[PDB]
Amino acid sequence: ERVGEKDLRAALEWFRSKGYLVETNKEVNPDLEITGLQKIFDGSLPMLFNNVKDMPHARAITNLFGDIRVVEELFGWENSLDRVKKVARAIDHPLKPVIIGQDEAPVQEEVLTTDLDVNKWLTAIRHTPLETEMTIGSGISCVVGPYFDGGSHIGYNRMNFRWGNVGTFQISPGSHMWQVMTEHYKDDEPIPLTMCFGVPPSCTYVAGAGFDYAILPKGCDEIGIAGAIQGSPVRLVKCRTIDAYTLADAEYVLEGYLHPRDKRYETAESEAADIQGRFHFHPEWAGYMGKAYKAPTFHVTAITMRRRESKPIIFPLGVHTADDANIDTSVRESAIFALCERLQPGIVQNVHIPYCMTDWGGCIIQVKKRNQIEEGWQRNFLAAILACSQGMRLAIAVSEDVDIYSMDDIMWCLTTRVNPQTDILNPLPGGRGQTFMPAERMTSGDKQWTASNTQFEGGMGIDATVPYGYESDFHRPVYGVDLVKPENFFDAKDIDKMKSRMAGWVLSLARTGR
Amino acid sequence: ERVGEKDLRAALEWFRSKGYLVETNKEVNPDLEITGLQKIFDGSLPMLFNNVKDMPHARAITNLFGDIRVVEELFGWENSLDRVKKVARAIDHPLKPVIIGQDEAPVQEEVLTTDLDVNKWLTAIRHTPLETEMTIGSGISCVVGPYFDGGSHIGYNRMNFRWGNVGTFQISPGSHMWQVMTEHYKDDEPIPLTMCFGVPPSCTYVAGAGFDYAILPKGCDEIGIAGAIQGSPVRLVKCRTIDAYTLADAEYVLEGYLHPRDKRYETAESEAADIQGRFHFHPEWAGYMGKAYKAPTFHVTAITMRRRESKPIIFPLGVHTADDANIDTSVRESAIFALCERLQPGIVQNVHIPYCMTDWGGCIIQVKKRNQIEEGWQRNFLAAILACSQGMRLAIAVSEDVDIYSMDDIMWCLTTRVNPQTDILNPLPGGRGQTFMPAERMTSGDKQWTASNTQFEGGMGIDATVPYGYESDFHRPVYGVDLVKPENFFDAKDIDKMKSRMAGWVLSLARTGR
Ligand SMILES: CC(C)(COP(=O)(O)OP(=O)(O)OC[C@H]1O[C@@H](n2cnc3c(N)ncnc32)[C@H](O)[C@@H]1OP(=O)(O)O)[C@@H](O)C(=O)NCCC(=O)NCCSC(=O)c1ccccc1
Ligand SMILES: CC(C)(COP(=O)(O)OP(=O)(O)OC[C@H]1O[C@@H](n2cnc3c(N)ncnc32)[C@H](O)[C@@H]1OP(=O)(O)O)[C@@H](O)C(=O)NCCC(=O)NCCSC(=O)c1ccccc1
Ligand SMILES: [Ca+2]
Ligand SMILES: [Ca+2]
Ligand SMILES: [Fe+3]
Ligand SMILES: [Fe+3]
Ligand SMILES: [Fe+3]
Ligand SMILES: [Fe+3]
Ligand SMILES: [K+]
Ligand SMILES: [K+]
Repeated sequence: ERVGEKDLRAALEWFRSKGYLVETNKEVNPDLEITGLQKIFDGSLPMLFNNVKDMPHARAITNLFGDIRVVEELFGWENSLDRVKKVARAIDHPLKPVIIGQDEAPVQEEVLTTDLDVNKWLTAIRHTPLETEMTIGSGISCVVGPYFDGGSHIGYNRMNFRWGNVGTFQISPGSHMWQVMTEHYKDDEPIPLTMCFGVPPSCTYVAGAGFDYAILPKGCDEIGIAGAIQGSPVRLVKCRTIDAYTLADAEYVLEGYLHPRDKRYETAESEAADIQGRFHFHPEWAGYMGKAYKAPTFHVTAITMRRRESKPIIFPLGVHTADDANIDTSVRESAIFALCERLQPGIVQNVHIPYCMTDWGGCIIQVKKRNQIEEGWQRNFLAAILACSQGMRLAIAVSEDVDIYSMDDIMWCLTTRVNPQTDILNPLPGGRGQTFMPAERMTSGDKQWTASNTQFEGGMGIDATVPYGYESDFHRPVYGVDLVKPENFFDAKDIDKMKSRMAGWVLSLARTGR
Repeated sequence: ERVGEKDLRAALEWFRSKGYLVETNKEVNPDLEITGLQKIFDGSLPMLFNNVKDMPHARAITNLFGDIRVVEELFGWENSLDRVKKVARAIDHPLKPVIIGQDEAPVQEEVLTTDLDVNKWLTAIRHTPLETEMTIGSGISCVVGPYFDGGSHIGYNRMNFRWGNVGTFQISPGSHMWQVMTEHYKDDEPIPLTMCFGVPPSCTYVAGAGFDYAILPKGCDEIGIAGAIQGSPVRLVKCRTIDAYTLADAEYVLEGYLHPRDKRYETAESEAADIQGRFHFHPEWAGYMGKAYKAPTFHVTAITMRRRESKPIIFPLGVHTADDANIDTSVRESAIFALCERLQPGIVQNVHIPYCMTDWGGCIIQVKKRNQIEEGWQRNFLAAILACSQGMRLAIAVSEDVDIYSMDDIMWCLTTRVNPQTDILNPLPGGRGQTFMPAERMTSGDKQWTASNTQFEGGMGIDATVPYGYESDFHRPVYGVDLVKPENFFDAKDIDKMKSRMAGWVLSLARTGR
């Protein structure tokens, strides 16, 4: 039980071989140093901390998915478009996970069944100095089998263990865990599930997915999609205590039960005066400071991990980082692409969810109309995307002469290609939204800022595409950037001196010439 | 090659055993008698005509799917709700079709490779006296394999063979045949496909499906869904001439090639003066008289059929019949149910598309809100249904105290439960619609009434549901219809005399007491 063929340690070895690994040996605080160093180097190389404060048996990795280029190099993709198409193909073709014995799983070298103090072994962090609680935000849930209709689910859930071996368990309403909890709410037996830590990067990648249930409904095989992404099946193992399955190649696994009707407060102040949605609880995906709520409790029965002499790795990450944004929006991009290809194939060329929009709030699709009969399909695509995403606030459709990765080019399409009377779609006013957007706090009024009181404004679908047959009038003004060579006119020093000053939309426009 | 284990002949034997079969021996005209007798007995028992005018080798069945109760008795379903749930389960679990040899397929007893006059063997009908052409509207297309991404497609296409062995081939834009034609438009080799006639009733049932491609995308297995519906795999056989596969247990098969870039007019008058969308071409699904268009040509290379001494059965049906409505809207109902269950399970209770709405224009879903967090999901459902259906004009969401099969009860919900300022959704103005609705002719103007010139008004999503927490104010007024027995007060004669006068919404209200 010491090999994990494709896991976090092999990924660290590949990162060290490629030269992408930044590793230090100095003792780092989980309090306001890991997330601070992650935000200082946001969207960059992975950082490995060998020594963690008050965690003598644990290492810590961060910014693992921060640069999307090294992630695409890890999984063998050339660019983001190839990544989107390959992960859509992997969604439609899962690899069924294999079950190995309880003696070759590396996560079951040490099995703690007593003295269950989760905060002693797992590294809880604080993100900002405005917080009061150190929370565990590193684990993915793992529901395999009868509670997920014979499929499998992996996904992140934040936990605050402020009762020793009992901690809160934050569930987004509408998610797969919400659907499992809603089905088994009125039950006597609690839901058995495991929280896995230091998982293979494919499992992190698929655990980022969410609110894409027209493509990945309840009963799908998310671990199958992770196995299809890494190109080999993800190994499972039966738990020691509960009746479930874990990722065998993880670094830590918490086994236990979820009690849905046992709801407790996440912080001490919101418990002190009984108010959800007011007190600060570590910044959220929307790009604002989060709020503390009531949440069901996760009753840990066993802590299994690797050997503490091997120093198992945990992956703590801040929420408003490019790390967290890549983790969610990559597989959500390919799911949106899959839905638009299902509705009408051959029209959508590329789907991109930038860091700027949010995890669950926005997307940009790029359509190409081949004839007059395909005119109008972008409005079907925008309405279907906004309806099938639960609280996406802004979907933008652009034409094929646009750089989809530049927000300056998107703003140019918003300025020049949008009729404000006809091209703004508000499809579903009064539907379901995401309560973590404070624009829905503005609709709750003086009631409690919970999901029961918010009112969704309906989303915003912006059709910034060129009408068919008007491609000559909306033609983009390509210059002669390949008809002239600057090496004739200037030397190397003038050329790189002028090239060092360019940044952004000029860098996008100088490649394309438009 | 004389057994078809589950096919049209075995279904006729079961209908005769149950007493549902109405069979005559008098010679019926395909000109204005078959569709007339079908409309006289619309929504009733199957009619079998042994002698057809100028078709001495052919029998004709009609109103086969006219009564939905005998269809549910044929496939083993108790009511329509069980049918919707079972066909949704069959959609998510197809049975892979089997391939049998060319000598046990009953449709290949007689293989005609010369003298290909399709109108000599296949029965073309005229529906109304306003028409001029007798068209073939009995066959389903069958694309299996590489042209459908390794999946299979079955679906109806009307054909008018006015060049001997070359006929038009009407394709709805957006359909599976449209997607196949759009992918292989710019190709030199024509698309090989077979038109199958007198197919098993499961294949007719699944061939009715259309514009449900979030659930049944390109590359799905529609013959697999037919095999899952009948409970045994549908047998296939390799063609004699072209490189394709047919339904082995059919009665007639036309083998040939589809030429997409060879477009010809459907009638003689529209060919005479070059106008699509004006001249009458046999009433359509919208409930209006249809129009003649240009269409790609189907070049028949071989006619294979059963033995002419066995008198193979064809199934001609009028378009504005309950037959045709059941055929499309049954599997489309279960597809809409599957999509709403994928987005958020446990909320939608029942989906119904009545005969009154249309084939592709409307649907009624019935939701049940279990808590405050599920309030608003019906608007997501309405927007997703209207976006993922290509030109559904009217989707209505009602609560669970409504009889979904009574249009009077739906009109009552429209009167009493709709806020006209907030509960009318217009999600996708300017999207793709269905050109056969003349409300989109009103938007084409003085241009040609084609799909290239219509402008969709956006659909109409009506939220007629009760808001959560106001179930006491919107409570339906249940009387004491089971507290009193009429057999005490009156005799049998007064009771059935009073019961014979009740019809419609009073019949719905007297069962429920509301
Ligand atoms: C949505 C709740 C949980 C609603 O609680 P409250 O309003 O306080 O109301 P209650 O709790 O009292 O229950 C009401 C009554 O209804 C019933 N009932 C309830 N549930 C169910 C059920 N499932 N099934 C069936 N029934 C159910 C139940 O009977 C109950 O009555 P009882 O309890 O029997 O007396 C609220 O706590 C909240 O706002 N959570 C935060 C929402 C959120 O957005 N989290 C996002 C995290 S993602 C983010 O971190 C992230 C993303 C990406 C990257 C990074 C980060
Ligand atoms: C939609 C068309 C086919 C458009 O034709 P038109 O407007 O005359 O225009 P054109 O034909 O000239 O082509 C334009 C140019 O664009 C190109 N291009 C075209 N296509 C493609 C392609 N696929 N892929 C790629 N490219 C394509 C092509 O280059 C072409 O130029 P060329 O040809 O190279 O010079 C029209 O004929 C029509 O309205 N059909 C009826 C629509 C309908 O609703 N049928 C519903 C039946 S269901 C009902 O029966 C029913 C349902 C349920 C129960 C019962 C019953
Ligand atoms: Ca992204
Ligand atoms: Ca129906
Ligand atoms: Fe999941
Ligand atoms: Fe526009
Ligand atoms: Fe099909
Ligand atoms: Fe209402
Ligand atoms: K996920
Ligand atoms: K079909």
